[PDB]
Parts: sequence; structure tokens; C-alpha cells
Amino acid sequence: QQTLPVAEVAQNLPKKGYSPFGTKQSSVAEWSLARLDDLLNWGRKGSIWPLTFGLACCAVEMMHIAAPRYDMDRYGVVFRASPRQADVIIVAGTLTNKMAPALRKVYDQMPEPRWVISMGSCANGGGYYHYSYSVVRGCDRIIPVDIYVPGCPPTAEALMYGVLQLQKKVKRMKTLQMWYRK
Amino acid sequence: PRPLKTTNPAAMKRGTGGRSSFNGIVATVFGATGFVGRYVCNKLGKSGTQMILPYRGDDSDVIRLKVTGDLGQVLFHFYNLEDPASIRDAVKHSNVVINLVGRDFETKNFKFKDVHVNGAERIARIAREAGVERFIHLSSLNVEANPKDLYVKGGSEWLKSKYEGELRVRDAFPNATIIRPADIYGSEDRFLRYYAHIWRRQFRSMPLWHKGEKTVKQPVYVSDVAQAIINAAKDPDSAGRIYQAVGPKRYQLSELVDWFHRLMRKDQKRWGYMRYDMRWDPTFLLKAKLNSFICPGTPIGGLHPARIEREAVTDKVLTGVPTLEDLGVTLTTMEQQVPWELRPYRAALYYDAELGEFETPSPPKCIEARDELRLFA
Amino acid sequence: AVQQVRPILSVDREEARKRALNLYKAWYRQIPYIVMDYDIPMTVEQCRDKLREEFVKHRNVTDIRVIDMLVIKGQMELKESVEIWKQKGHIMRYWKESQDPKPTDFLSKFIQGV
Amino acid sequence: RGDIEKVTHTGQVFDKEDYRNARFVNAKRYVNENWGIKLIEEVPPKECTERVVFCDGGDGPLGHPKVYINLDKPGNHICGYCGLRFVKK
Amino acid sequence: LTNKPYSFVARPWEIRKVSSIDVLDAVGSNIVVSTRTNEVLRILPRENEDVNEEWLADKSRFACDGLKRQRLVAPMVRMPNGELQAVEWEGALIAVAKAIKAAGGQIAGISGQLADLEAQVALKDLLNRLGSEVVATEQGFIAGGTDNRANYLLNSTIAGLEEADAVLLVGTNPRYEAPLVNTRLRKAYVHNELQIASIGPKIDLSYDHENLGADAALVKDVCSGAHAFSKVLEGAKKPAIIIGADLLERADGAAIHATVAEYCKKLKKPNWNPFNVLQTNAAQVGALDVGYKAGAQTAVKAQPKVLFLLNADAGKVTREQLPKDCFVVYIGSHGDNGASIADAVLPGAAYTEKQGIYVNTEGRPQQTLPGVSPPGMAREDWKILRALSEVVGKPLPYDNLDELRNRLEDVAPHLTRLGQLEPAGDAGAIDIKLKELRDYFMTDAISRASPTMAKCISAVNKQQRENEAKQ
Ligand SMILES: NC(=O)C1=CN([C@@H]2O[C@H](COP(=O)(O)OP(=O)(O)OC[C@H]3O[C@@H](n4cnc5c(N)ncnc54)[C@H](OP(=O)(O)O)[C@@H]3O)[C@@H](O)[C@H]2O)C=CC1
Ligand code: SF4
Ligand SMILES: [Zn+2]
Repeated sequence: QQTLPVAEVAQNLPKKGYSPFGTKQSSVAEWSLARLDDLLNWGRKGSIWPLTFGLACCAVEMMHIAAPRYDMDRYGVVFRASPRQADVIIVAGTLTNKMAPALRKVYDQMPEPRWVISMGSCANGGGYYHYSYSVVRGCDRIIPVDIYVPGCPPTAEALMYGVLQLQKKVKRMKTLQMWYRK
Repeated sequence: PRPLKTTNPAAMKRGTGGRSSFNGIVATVFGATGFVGRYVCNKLGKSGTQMILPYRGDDSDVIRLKVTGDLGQVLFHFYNLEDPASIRDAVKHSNVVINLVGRDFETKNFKFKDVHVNGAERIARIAREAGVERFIHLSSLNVEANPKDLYVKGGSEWLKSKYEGELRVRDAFPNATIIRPADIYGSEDRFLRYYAHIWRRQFRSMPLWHKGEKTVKQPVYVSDVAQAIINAAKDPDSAGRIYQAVGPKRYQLSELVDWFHRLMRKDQKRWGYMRYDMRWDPTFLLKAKLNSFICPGTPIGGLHPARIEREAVTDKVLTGVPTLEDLGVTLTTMEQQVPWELRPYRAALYYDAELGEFETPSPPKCIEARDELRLFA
Repeated sequence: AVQQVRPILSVDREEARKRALNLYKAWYRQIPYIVMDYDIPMTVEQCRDKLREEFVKHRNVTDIRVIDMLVIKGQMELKESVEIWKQKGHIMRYWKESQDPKPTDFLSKFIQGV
Repeated sequence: RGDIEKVTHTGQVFDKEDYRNARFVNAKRYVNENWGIKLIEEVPPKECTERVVFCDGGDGPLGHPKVYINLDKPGNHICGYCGLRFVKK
Repeated sequence: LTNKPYSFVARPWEIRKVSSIDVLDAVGSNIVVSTRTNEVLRILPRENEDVNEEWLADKSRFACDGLKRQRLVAPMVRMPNGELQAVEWEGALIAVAKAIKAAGGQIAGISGQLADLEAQVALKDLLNRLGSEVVATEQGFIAGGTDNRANYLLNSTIAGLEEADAVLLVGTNPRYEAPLVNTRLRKAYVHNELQIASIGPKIDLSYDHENLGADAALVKDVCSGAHAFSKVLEGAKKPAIIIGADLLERADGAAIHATVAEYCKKLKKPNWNPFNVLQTNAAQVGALDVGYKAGAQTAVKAQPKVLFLLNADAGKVTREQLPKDCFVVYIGSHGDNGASIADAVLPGAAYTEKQGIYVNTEGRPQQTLPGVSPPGMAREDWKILRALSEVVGKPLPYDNLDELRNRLEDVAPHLTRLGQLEPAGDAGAIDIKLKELRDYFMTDAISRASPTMAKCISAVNKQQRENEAKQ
């Protein structure tokens, strides 16, 4: 595994910079799109609206992320009810067969760009009920998953770390910069 | 007796065929994000195939395919069509390569020369170097050495490139399979939507070339085409041959469009549907010309002069070239599928009709072989 | 080899035959509603065949109590389909569309493997 | 890269023609470098005088169960759990 | 004390137990093959008073390594240059089918050592559909012996021997040929006060026994009553005569089989059948019971243009003895000398991956069960022959095992009644192989491929080398 740089070696490395695309763009047009691409990502990154799914006993720890101790809202994360206004879905709990068509539909109704987070073992791979006769073995069978948060339930910080991974994943989208090459 | 390429047991067919099975096929679907790709990839995922899905754009578009397969059976690989070093990485372990790369229009970075003939050659040439056993390519059915225009002065460029791309493919990868579909449809398509879109109309109308009465088509359901691609992939007998992917019945373009607007409840009696002759109104050609210019990413409503020329040309299914029936596919008729395709495009869909308040539409009338002789004089 | 038992719904095969036909009525009446209220590819004629095809599955059944149970379960689905508690997916579950044909001939199975 | 062809301590590696290397084109194959078979071999044996000795993994309740070893034979004797070697001379 | 080859491989609770039978030896000892995640870990003895007795000879116990080496995985075909290449099934069966049509009826088959009854029957039917009738086995035997089922069985059941009182061993070292029988003789010797004698080379049986000498004429002497031991057999209340199946195969065998089979009728006592033939292959009894001819020379003498070696990995057949125009098709599990000559190798499944009927020496039909899936593209032995008829055009009457079993039910009704025996009533210089322990381990393809049995051979040789060195 790639280990972190030592202090002395890191003592020379240049400051990272904010944009993951750097300021090394050859042309003006490319550079403007790169900077303009950051503006989109800065927007979507800032305000990520979950859907308030809350299926099973991960759902309780999905409340304590909104509790004052950790305060999801500090990061611009605001819970919402309608899937139209919701941007992210946190599938937290055991997605049984009876639910499975309902999650698919609710996910479909969510407008793009939509990212899915899988909370806990139940939604990751079927978890403790993996072999049950009425459990979908992981929600990735039904909807694409963008971040997997392990745990049972994941700690509140663990989910917070998951959300920040989604911000970083959002931060590095190349929606515009890849249109130029296309 | 075809030699077995590798006897390593881990790389042999195993299991009942479900998602956890394995076909011994390691495919690489170039252009899996497109319309056809969604259906090819899913059919592969059912069998147990391991697929690499190269994608040029942002991962967001292709991430939805991860659901198609099973764990570790779907892998993405960013690549640039011009850079061969990128492509080699995605074809250095494959047994099958499928080339669904193409466009209905040109771009600022990719003219039809770069995509259909130069691009497809590069994928095929690199594949031969790596040692891919099988290869599959797509091309239009009406492909011709020099196709004459019918209504647009430059509407035949797309077919010209497709023909030329077909030859270079056979040049680089001599035992490549070629499947020649014609007017694929069935969802997220550009045939049943290109005729249901607002742009295509003129406030309620439908400018069709000759009212569509001199155009005959054999549309094929996309799933049947995808089944053909996979069946051709499982069989070595199908290598190095041309296949024509056409439906079971032939319809006049006027006959089809009437039937849609009956299914869509957009009948002339109430809705106000009516068919121009496209030659009479020059406003329509301006819309495409304006539409192509204005939109940077993709034409709206699939409307642009290149697409117009596709509509005008009547399908020319050659005699003696194998069809998907040779590959064992059982073609779905339009009557089976289309009435379910157009349910979300129906007009006055907010009604909550009582049972029987909308009468079932009459089916379309195919065109007999003899009638085509008379229809064309 | 006979035993005394408690009847389920009916006392005679003729009454059982009578109940089963009613279940065919109610389904055959209901197909036009199911097509409208479910976004599924199948048409009335196709479905009306599926009703015929499956009532034929239980062709050799003889015991009245077994026929009662089939009619109890058979009726339960109809109420769950007369209502739209069953979702779009469940209705099409009667066709097994996703599962592709498995050849039956020996030579094909052998080549395909177990 | 290098890691693909590296052979793990358990002795497994994908053949250069095996397709399963495809999974590593966009990821890495961590092969642990601290092979236990060599580190334990490095530690020298412990000379004893008594006829039987015990090893508990070295830290009592944090080690492994206490096992006794008999040193009558000439060859240095390995502990079942920790792998340490003992010898009487 | 614990199994060294099996060391640390798994734990009991993990194991899924699969009751089966052994085939490396003719005794047909019951077995419990321990399986975990599609692999045979070990083999254990299943209790069965009548046959197994909870014991188990080593060759059965340590054949589980042989099933993981030198195994055939894919169909292979001789290219025009001379090498073998792996090919798909559809290609292979079609390639073999060309030979069959071009052969034009001059077909022959040779059952092997590990062959299966159900696979053997398919091989017979397939060759009959083509009209051919040269269906033999590898072991030779007395001509005309298949007429009576008592002529090739332990008419005194395995359990029945432990009551024996006077036993005559003619050209048989049961300590190695079939140890589980010897374990019963020693039980009689300890408890029932058994008197034993031998005719053949001097050996050790793990108990005192007289050696009458290796001369051929001895057997006629004992039968004639003139010999001293002849008094012992005629006085005992449960005499028995055991003759090795190897000797019967010898040229003299027919006369020897006649005298003792004639002599037993004098010794025959109410509910006791003295005559006893000791078999060494699980395939042999089943083959003779179905209608096979005996001896691999029954196939060479036909000069066939196509030959089927069904698990026939003995070196009895050689590519020289075949006509220069021949097509050898080997259907087996382990690539061995049998495959080394073959022109088209079709992989089969070993006994742990195929449900098959075997007939042990005493006549008990018993059923294996598949504990492990066959590896690679291997398939069951009879499935191939059933499939091979399609590409030749004469489909067999059956397409499932139960359909195949009923075909056996028509040829021989007793073969269906598993775990049972039907008494067969009356029966109508000697040198031996397999006299040393060194020769005990390497006798079968599975055993010959075993890494463990290589260690045992080296270990026995190692001690002998050191022993003479010190002296
Ligand atoms: N009506 C039909 O569809 C018929 C089928 N065909 C041919 O079948 C093929 C696939 O059909 P269809 O799904 O409808 O086509 P689509 O336009 O729907 O999708 C084409 C795919 O190819 C990719 N693509 C296009 N240009 C490039 C490029 N320069 N570099 C890399 N990738 C590129 C696209 O990736 P991305 O979108 O991410 O940029 C996309 O995934 C087409 O080539 C078509 O010509 C021929 C006749 C009729
Ligand atoms: S993963 Fe654990 S905590 Fe989360 S819903 Fe399942 S059982 Fe409850
Ligand atoms: Zn220790």
C-alpha cells in the first residue's frame, strides 16, 4: 500500500492546490472549462441532500449524524423527503424483496446527477441476513452504488467519513472537461 | 476441431449459467454506454461473462452498468479513442471484442473519418496485435460503396464512412464478424423517439418524405440484435461472415407512423395529426440546420440533416446474406413490443380513462413482396 | 386406504369443480383491467392464454382438499391483483421472462454442461 | 507493473496469460513483504539445560497457551504455536 | 497418532460427509468421503459388518491424493503432426464419429480397472447398435466361465470366512491382493482355530500357515486326496478354497478351475459353498455379470479399426499390437499409459464424482455417490457414450440414470437390489504378482499418480537400503 510521504520528503512537496485538475491547462479554452468545471463541483459538493430513507437499524445512526454531536448540516447536508429534490440516497438497512421494487422506483425518480451511499452490512452485501429467503443480497444488485460504508451499524463518524468521500468524489467529476475532448 | 486456447481450469466454463457462472468469455464492449450497449451488456451479464467496459467520458454515465453483472465481473477502463496505449490496456486479456462505437452526427473533435473508419480500424488493428480470438462490428444495412443522396445534399456521409469502416475492419481483422442492423428500436432509441418528439412535428403535423409512402423499413427490436451479438460471440462458426439484422415484417414508413399515432392516442380526429410531404415545406429543413448548429452537445429531438437522410432511404435487405434466424434469434414483431414502448408517450395521459373509453388501435398492414414492386413501379 | 377428514371449503368434487370455474370467471373478467392498470408488455389475448396455460398445470389433481387449497391460493392472488398491491414486477413474474430457455435434448445439455 | 508478477508467500500467482490479471490493470496487488517463514527462521534457537522447557509466546496471558517441549532428541525443537526453536546442549 | 498427508487440511464441523464405496480394491469397502468446498479432503471407513468391518486398507485410504494429479480436464485429439491438442466437446465427438463411420463395424471395446457398471453397459449397448460384439475386459479369465455366476465370486461371503476352519490359498497373497479379506482370515485364525495352507511362492500372511509348495501338480494332489492336508479339508466343518483371480487368467487356469470346482462339491456342506474366487478389480465382476467377454486379447484378435479404452490404464494393450490403421479412443479420468497411446482422449469423472454401481468380489452391488463436481470439462463416463451415439446416429434407449438403471434391471434383476447378495449355489509352477509391500501401493492409475504413495515407496526402499548398509 502506498504509504504517506515522510516529513522531510513532504517538506519539499508543493502546496497541493484546491482544484484536482491543477492549473496546467495548455489553452485558454481548456483552462476556462477546468475552472468552470470546479464551479459546478463546488456547487454540487457543497449541498448534498439525502432522501431520508431510513429502512432499518442503520437508520437510527443515520439520525445521529444529524444530531448536534456531528451535525451533518455543517457540511451543507440537509435531509429532504421528496425524491425529486433529493440528490443523494443513503440506503441504510436490509433491502428485502418486498422493498426492492420500491427502492428502484424511488431511485429512478431521483433526478441526475444522483449518487447512492450504502450504509452498513445489510445494504452492502446482505449483511447478517445474507442467506435469508427474502433478502436482496446487497443493494448494488438493484441500484448502482457510489460509496460503501461498512459497519453494523456504521459509527456516526464512520458515516461522516463516508459522506466526505462522496464530496471528494463529487469534487473530481470531469463533466465539462470531458465534453471538450468529446 | 478448434484448438482450446488455454487449458487453465480457472478459465473454463463453470456453473448453471446464472450470474455466478462463467462463460469463459472475457469481453470488451467499446461503446457500452450507448443505446445498444445497455442491452448487450445486460445480456452478457446474465450468462456470467466477465466484461471490460471502456468509457471515454466521466464515470457517472457508465457507473449504471455495474448493476448488470456480478461482483468482479464488470470493470471500467478510461480510454481515449485516439491513444492506442489506452486501448491496448483494455484488450490485452480479452477473448472477444465488440465495437459499438459510432455516431449519428459529426463533432468538433471527431469527424466520421475519425470514428467510423479510422477509429474502428484502430480498435481492430490493436485487437489483432493482442491476440483476441473473436471480433464483432456493426454497420448499416443499406451500406453501399457510394450511396446517392435522396433529399439532403450531404446526407450520405454517414453511410459512406460506415461502408469504408466495414472494409478496413475486414482488412485488419480478417475473421471479424459483421452484423448489419437496420433501424434499431426499443427504448432510449432514436427511431420511436425521433418520431414522437416535439421537434419532429410542426405544431401537430408530420413532414414525411413523399408522405413516407415510398420508404419501406424492417425495424428490429434492440434486444433481438443484442441476442444476435452474443450468440455470434459464443459460436466460432459465425466468424468472418456478414449478418443482416432485420425484423420479420416490412412496413411502409407512412404505415408505421400512422400506427404509432394511433397507439399514442394522437389520432387526427381529436388530436389533429396530419402528414405533409416533406418536399413541400422548406421550414422543416431549416429546423434541422438551425438545430444542428445551435446545440453544442447533441441535437435536440435527435433532429439533424444526417438523421433525415436515414429516414428517406428504404431498407434494402440483400438476398443470400445470412440473417439472425441463422444465429437462432427469434425475432420479436413490432406489434408485440411497440405498444408498450409508447405507453409513456401517450397523449392525454392524465385522463384516468374508464375501461373501453379508448379503443384498441388497428394494427399496421405490412407490405407484400409483390406490392413493393408495384409501389416502386 | 381411506381416512375421515375435515373438509376445507367443499364437500364434493362437483362443488370443487364449481368453485374452480368461478375462479376462472373472475380472472377472465379481470384481464382487461390488469392490462390497463399495469405498465407491462403483455396484451389481453396473451394473458388470457396464460390463464388457460396454468389452470392446465394442475390437470391431474384429484384430491378435493388439494383442489380447495389451490382455489384458496388462486383466489388470494386475484384479490391482490384486483387490487394493485401486486406491483408491475410481480404480475410479469407469471411469465419468467428473464429466464431464457434451457435446451432439453441430451446433446445440447451435454455440450452446455450440467 | 512489478506487483502483478510478484509471487506471494503462500505461493500463488496468476499466470502471465491468465485473464484474471485483468482485475489489476486499474488497481494494485499488495503482496506482503514480511514473510513469516523467513522472520521466524532468522531468530536463533534458545540453548537450554533442563530436559523440558515451556514456551507461552513470551508474554503470558497475551501469548499463546503454555506448551511444554521435550529436548531429548538432538535436533532443535520447534514450538507448535509461535515457531520458536529450542535446543539442549 | 494422526494422518500425515491430511495434516491440518480442515476441521470436522466444516466437513460434509458423503457415504460412498471404494473401488481401488475388489472388496468394495464402504466409505465416507469427507468433502468441503468441492474437494475430497480424506477418506474414512464407514461401518458395515458384512463387508467393511470398520477397517480400511491403505490403498483405499490414501488414494485421495491421486484424484488431484495427472487428471484429464479437456477433450484431446491427435493432430496430423502427432501431438495432442485440447478441443471442444462438439469437435471431439464429431472427430471420433468420423472414425466410427469409416471403421465400418470393426469396433472393439476394452473395459478397464476402475470402470463403472453403468458406463460399461453403455459401452456394450453403443457397440451393439453398431453391430459389433467384441466387448471384453482387461483381465483374462477361464473361457466359458461367465455361464455360472458362482464361477467368479467369493461364494463364501466375506463375513462367512471368519467362521472358516480349513482354508487353502492357491496362488493368492490376500494380505496384499485384498487385505480386508486377510483381516477376516486372521480373525478366524485367532478365534476359530483356523488351519491354513498355500500353493505358490513362499509369503508371509501375518500368521502361521503351511506352504505345500509352488508346483502346479499340487492342486491335483490335494484334490486327489493323497496329500496330507487333503485330510484336513475333508474333516473340517467349514472348509473353503480360495484361488487368486490371477491364476485363473493363466493358461492352465481352466484345468485348475475344474479340479477345485469339482473338489468343492465333495466338501460342500449344508448352507456353505467352499469354492471361492478372489477378484482384484471392481470392474471385473460387473463386466462378466453384464455379458462381457474376458481378456484383452479378445479385442486384439479382432484387429479393429477403432478401439475404446474405457478407463483401461493397464499396460496390457500396446500401440504395436494394434493394426497400423486404428483409432484408439480413451475414456478415462487420469492421463496415463492408457492415454499415452490414445488418438482421441475424452475426459471422464473419477469415482468420487460419478454415481455408479460397482459389484464387489462377493457379488454385492453397491452405489457410489458424487461428493465432488468433476473438474474442467470432464463429464461422467456413460454421458459421453450416450452423447457419442447421437453424433453417430443411433440414440440409446435411455437419457437419464434411472432410465439406464432399468436397462440393468432387465439384463440382471439382482443388480438393482443394492446392498444385498443372491447365493449362486454350485460352481461348475504357480507364480503371483503383488507379493511385496513395495508392489502394493502402485497398482492403479489413481494410486500411481498419488504423491503420498510415492513417499511410501521411497520410505520402504529407504529402510531396506539402510538396513543392508549397517550389516
Ligand atoms: N438505429 C441504430 O442504432 C443502428 C445501429 N448502428 C450502429 O450501432 C452502433 C451502436 O448503436 P447506438 O447505441 O445506437 O449508438 P449511440 O450513439 O447510442 O452510442 C454510441 C457509443 O459509442 C461511443 N462513441 C461515439 N463516438 C465515440 C468516440 N469518438 N470515441 C469513443 N466513443 C464514442 C459513445 O460513447 P459516449 O456516449 O459516452 O460519448 C457511445 O457509447 C452505432 O455505431 C451505430 O452506427 C448502425 C445502423 C442502425
Ligand atoms: S447493517 Fe447492522 S445496523 Fe445496519 S440495518 Fe443491518 S443489522 Fe442493523
Ligand atoms: Zn510458543
